[PDB]
Amino acid sequence: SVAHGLAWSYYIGYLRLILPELQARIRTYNQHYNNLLRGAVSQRLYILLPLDCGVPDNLSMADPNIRFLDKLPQDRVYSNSIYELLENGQRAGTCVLEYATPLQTLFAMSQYSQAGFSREDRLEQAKLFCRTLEDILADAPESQNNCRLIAYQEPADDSSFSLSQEVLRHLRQEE
Amino acid sequence: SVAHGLAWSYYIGYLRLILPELQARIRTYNQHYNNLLRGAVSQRLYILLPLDCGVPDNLSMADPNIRFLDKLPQDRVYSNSIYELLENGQRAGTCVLEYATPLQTLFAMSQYSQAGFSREDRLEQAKLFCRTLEDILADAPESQNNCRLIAYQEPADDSSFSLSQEVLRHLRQEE
Ligand SMILES: Nc1nc2c(ncn2[C@@H]2O[C@@H]3COP(=O)(O)O[C@H]4[C@@H](O)[C@H](n5cnc6c(=O)[nH]c(N)nc65)O[C@@H]4COP(=O)(O)O[C@H]3[C@H]2O)c(=O)[nH]1
Ligand SMILES: [Ca+2]
Repeated sequence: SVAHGLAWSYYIGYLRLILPELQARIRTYNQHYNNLLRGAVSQRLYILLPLDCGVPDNLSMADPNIRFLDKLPQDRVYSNSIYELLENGQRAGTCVLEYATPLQTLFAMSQYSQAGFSREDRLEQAKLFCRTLEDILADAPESQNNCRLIAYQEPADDSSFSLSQEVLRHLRQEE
Repeated sequence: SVAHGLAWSYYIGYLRLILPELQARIRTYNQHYNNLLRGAVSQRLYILLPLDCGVPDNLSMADPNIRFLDKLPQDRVYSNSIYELLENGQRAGTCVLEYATPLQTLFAMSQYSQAGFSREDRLEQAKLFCRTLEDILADAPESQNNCRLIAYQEPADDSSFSLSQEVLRHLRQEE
């Protein structure tokens, strides 16, 4: 199962490096980067995990209610982005949000003939990736409390699905 | 097992992106420095796969007979390095050389208590990583032709080990 290595390297090579400093980066941003009406950025890295492995280049193109706000300021450099979440036209939250990049590997594999990797195989591995990553984070209490995995399967009636709503459900659980 | 996910992401997320442009970058370098260089930088990416997963801070300290020459010049930027290989005190080869980065993941896991990942596990996974990567490369002859895997273990009897000789043995099968 490719998901095992994908989850482990995502943790070892990214999450365990970025998460320990995230709380401070967000606090600093909230306290030091002045824009009159900007809302407080929520703590935690919110990670989108579509089980279909469909990762857009433009996160806001997946949902007009997810609006880019700013880059989270920074020994290496990590690009993280802050977004406002809208609900019925109003600002309902502000958070640090991104797709789980290893899902792009699963998607690319499914499009690569020689991989012998079907859409069915991909869905199995996407589920396994989420499970494996959850188990890793459960054993790392610090990293666990600094991120939230948002795993979802999209309904056939896409008019009944809102990516912003999915993020808001998780964000509001912390409140 | 983590090995095959590590191999697939290394291919999908790095090798398949860098390899198609490598020959042109090396050719350009060879043209630019044709007056200085007595013998041309070899084509192909030579990837070091120490099965002990020991990836030192830089090639340089692994072998006095491997010496840094220059960065290979030139969306996503890639850092690759050119080294000279010495034999009998003379420059015997010049090539683009680098450790397989996913071996770092395996090393880190073995040092991470919660992974339950022993030295025995690590070695087995390193071997599986190499086998899987070789198999992936064999189905992408284009990529296969553009790189060479150099897998090795250091002697158990603690006789001397020459990394340069490993690389030269491979480099000389092309010529
Ligand atoms: N959102 C986010 N995600 C990140 C970041 N850094 C790493 N990741 C995610 O974590 C995966 C594993 O990173 P890795 O352990 O460094 O494992 C890497 C590394 O071993 C190797 N690799 C990637 N880029 C390079 C490179 O420029 N040079 C070399 N030598 N190896 C590379 O291939 C493996 C897989 O690369 P990826 O497919 O990109 O897969 C990445 C990617 O999905 C980040 O700054 N932000
Ligand atoms: Ca639909």
